[PDB]
Amino acid sequence: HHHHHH
Amino acid sequence: YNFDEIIDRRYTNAMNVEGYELIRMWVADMDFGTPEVVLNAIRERLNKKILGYTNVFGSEYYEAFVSWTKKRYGFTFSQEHLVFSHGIVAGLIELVGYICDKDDKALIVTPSYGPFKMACDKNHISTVYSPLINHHGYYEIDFDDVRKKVETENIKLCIFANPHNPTGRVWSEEELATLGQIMKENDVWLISDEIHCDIKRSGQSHIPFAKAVPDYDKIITTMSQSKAFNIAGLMFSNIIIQNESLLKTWNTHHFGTENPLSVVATQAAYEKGEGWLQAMNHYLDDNFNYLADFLEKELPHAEFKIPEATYLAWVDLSYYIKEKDIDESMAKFFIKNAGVIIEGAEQFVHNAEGHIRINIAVPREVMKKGLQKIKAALVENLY
Amino acid sequence: GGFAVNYNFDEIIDRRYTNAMNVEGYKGYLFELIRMWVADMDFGTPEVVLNAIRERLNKKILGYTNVFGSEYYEAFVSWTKKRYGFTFSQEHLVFSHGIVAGLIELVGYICDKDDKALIVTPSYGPFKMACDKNHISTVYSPLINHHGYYEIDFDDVRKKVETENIKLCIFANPHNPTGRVWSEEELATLGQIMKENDVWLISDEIHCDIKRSGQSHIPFAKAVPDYDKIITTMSQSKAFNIAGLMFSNIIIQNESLLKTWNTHHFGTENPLSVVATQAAYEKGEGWLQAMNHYLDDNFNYLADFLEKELPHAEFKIPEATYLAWVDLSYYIKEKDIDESMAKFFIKNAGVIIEGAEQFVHNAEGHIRINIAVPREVMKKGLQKIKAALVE
Ligand SMILES: *Cc1c(COP(=O)(O)O)cnc(C)c1O
Ligand SMILES: *Cc1c(COP(=O)(O)O)cnc(C)c1O
Repeated sequence: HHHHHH
Repeated sequence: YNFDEIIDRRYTNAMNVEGYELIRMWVADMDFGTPEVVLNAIRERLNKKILGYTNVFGSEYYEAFVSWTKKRYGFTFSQEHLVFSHGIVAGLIELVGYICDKDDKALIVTPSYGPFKMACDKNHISTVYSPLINHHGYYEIDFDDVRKKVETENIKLCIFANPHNPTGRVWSEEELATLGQIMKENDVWLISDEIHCDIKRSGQSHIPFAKAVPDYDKIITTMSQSKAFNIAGLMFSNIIIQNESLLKTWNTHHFGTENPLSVVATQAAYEKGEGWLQAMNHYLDDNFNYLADFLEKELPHAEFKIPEATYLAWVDLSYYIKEKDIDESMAKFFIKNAGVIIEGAEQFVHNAEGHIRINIAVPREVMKKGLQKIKAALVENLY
Repeated sequence: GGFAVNYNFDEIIDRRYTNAMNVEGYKGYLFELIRMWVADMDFGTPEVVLNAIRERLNKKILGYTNVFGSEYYEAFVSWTKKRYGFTFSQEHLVFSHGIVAGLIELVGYICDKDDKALIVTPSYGPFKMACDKNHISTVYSPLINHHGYYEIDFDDVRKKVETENIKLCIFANPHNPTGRVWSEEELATLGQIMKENDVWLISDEIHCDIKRSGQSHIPFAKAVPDYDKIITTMSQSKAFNIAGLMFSNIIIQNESLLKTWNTHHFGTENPLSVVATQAAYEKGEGWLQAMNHYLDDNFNYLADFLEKELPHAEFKIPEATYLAWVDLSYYIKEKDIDESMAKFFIKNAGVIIEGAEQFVHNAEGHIRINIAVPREVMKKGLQKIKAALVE
């Protein structure tokens, strides 16, 4: 889960 | 330097490879090598054999960093104001908590880098969106919208990307001065995230927000070499806090120790990195020139403008989505139908419908293969 | 395993021009010098660890990294199983950028504004700092001391946990600065108090692989396996002299707290820190044993030197750590010193140690001496300490 994502 | 080199990224715990054969044009790190001047600075630090507790002592690091900002943008700042975080998002999460109370709001222009919002979410801070406007082809700030929201709502903080992700805008002095004036009149803090500031097209010049608006101490600047030198893994970022109270909170409440390999790598980039960086930017420019010609010829209904900064292409595929009534994520669509990983609109908060972001910090031959596959998937069963 | 190599812990390694806190930073932290203060080693980080970092650099790209797959977990859990009979599930393992950073976040998640934390004293100073940073009030339980052999005052702990609003206990196992390797019985006794009063326990086990020959480490969560409010923190930062790489293991067995952690620790690891730590777990056992043997000999020498040269000092060779805890009460009284002992030894002896001021409470008259240094360096420092104290 890349912290750039959501 | 050989930016064409294919560098194997398997078996490196890289998010870019493991986080989702496939062509990778998504997560914002490069497929280009971290330059040897940086890697060699790390290697000579290892030869001193001890990797103990470290902090930035003395003024050598400061001298290297401010020499870079002075030479490149004519921007200087005081050593007292320079503090460090473990990456820019870690910095933002901390700054937002210090600046904002629970009923304060933050303003972001949209579309936006997702973690601007996430940093507000984690501190239980509500975000207000001000959508950028697209009317000349390049994106622009809607100052009327910004003024309205700042005046009428309880906006404590604006988190701003200079240059912008994902649109690539390199804001002019006038754009910045105008926005700064709005923020100053309404006592709004501004965090200017300038991580893309050295990745830009030959004909563009970066102005730091704190250069454009030099007499407002609530402008906080964040800069790193993580994007420009492909050292995001080393998690070391600069934060320039000109406000004495916040600086004191940071110095008091901020628990901070540094990674010696991260510090030496970043320092080396500032001291010796300029030649490699200029060469990387020239190669990037050529990737963008190819991409612009390719979209014009092969995907004419796509809307695209070469971004002034970043290695990220923002492409409007609204036409193709509507003509095909594509009802899944465009990231899923391209993974299934093209074998290419991109970032879809879902990563950019708001004002992003129908867009993808393509990372073209990759060997040109990789980019071309990816673009061909994207095109084939979109024009399948279209006239 | 690395047992066949011949290591040289006598090697003098220059630490100037490395931004080392140990060399540059004593004034800010405490307030030609011989450095025996902050807990990093003067021994080199072992070549098996440094070579793992070099091999990662040869991969050319230092981008966004996380711990993917099972290989890291397998190496770590293989270590804890082999050495302490301690197993945990991969899902319970999360990561922090150093244990104190982890502690700061854990304290905030577990404690509400009105809740108190308990620490046994003397203590590692950042346990208290982590409560202060969260505006969490601390209650001290003074350890019982018999000539350098410290024990928990279980009646005091029970009384405090019962009559104060104690939500959390932060605990060093093995203990800094006293060096105690807690027995199963001691940990089980403390565990029963915590379970009976719904108190969380964070067990900081960063010293657990630095100990005298014949000592066995028992993880708190091994001693008390039934209770999911025991959190374990472990690292290779002390044992392998890689504190600057800021990578730590946190084992959270409580679902609610794990889910909370996982909402604020949105990954992002340092590839160099991860490969270095993994290399220690996979390949570092032989070097670590050699290191501990050399340390044991440093302690044997220090014990002899204090008995002969400073016979009014109280010192027991600790069961763990590379830290000597020395009671200098007699000499402090005689010489009538009323400045911090760290100031006194810098000014008078050119030696940097940690004084009572760094250990929160119940530390009067003590200093902590870091002896993870070449024997010859330790001998020099001790000579200067002695000269400053005697008549
Ligand atoms: C890529 C990017 C970052 C990177 O943040 P880290 O936390 O350092 O990974 C930060 N800000 C912006 C605007 C970006 O585009
Ligand atoms: C030295 C020490 C630490 C160091 O933790 P980091 O934050 O990883 O540097 C933690 N706990 C104890 C008990 C220590 O003695």
